[PDB]
Amino acid sequence: AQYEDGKQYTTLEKPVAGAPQVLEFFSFFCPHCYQFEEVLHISDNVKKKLPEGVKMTKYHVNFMGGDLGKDLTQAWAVAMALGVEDKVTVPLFEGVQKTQTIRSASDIRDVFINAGIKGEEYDAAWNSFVVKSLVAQQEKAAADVQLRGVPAMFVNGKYQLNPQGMDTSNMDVFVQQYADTVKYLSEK
Repeated sequence: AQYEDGKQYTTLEKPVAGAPQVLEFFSFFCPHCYQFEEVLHISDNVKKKLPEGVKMTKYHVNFMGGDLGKDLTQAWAVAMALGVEDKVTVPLFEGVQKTQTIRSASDIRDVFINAGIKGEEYDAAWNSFVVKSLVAQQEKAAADVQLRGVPAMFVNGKYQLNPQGMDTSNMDVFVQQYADTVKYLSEK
């Protein structure tokens, strides 16, 4: 066929019941994740092609960057809770990987402050049980698929994207193949 199991996607031997429809994992420490988000705009291009009534979920992971890595998972939980992902994703990626100015939880906090989130509001959220349950959700979803690398995308807890079997000579063409494949998997 044109979309072959084992080629552009793989099927989970241990399918995850009740998983989000489209689930992407990343780390702000992850170089290909920087590419995926900042240069290729994968998340965006997938969303624009998804069927109606199919929502997108994106979670941060702990297994890169040690202590600061975990802080970033909690920060991402704050971002989700306050709904400011689109305001902090770029400065967090650039702070970790471009300027290398994020070295502590306080430096992460600075990014939110600069993005216009009030200090008191950030701190309230950081310290909240709503954010603790969001952190748990992120950890659980990664554990459910025994996740060991990023970037990664799963569809309906049954299918995992396999971009390594795709031509990357043209960035635009790669992105749309990636997006078209998620849409195909979504309709399966």
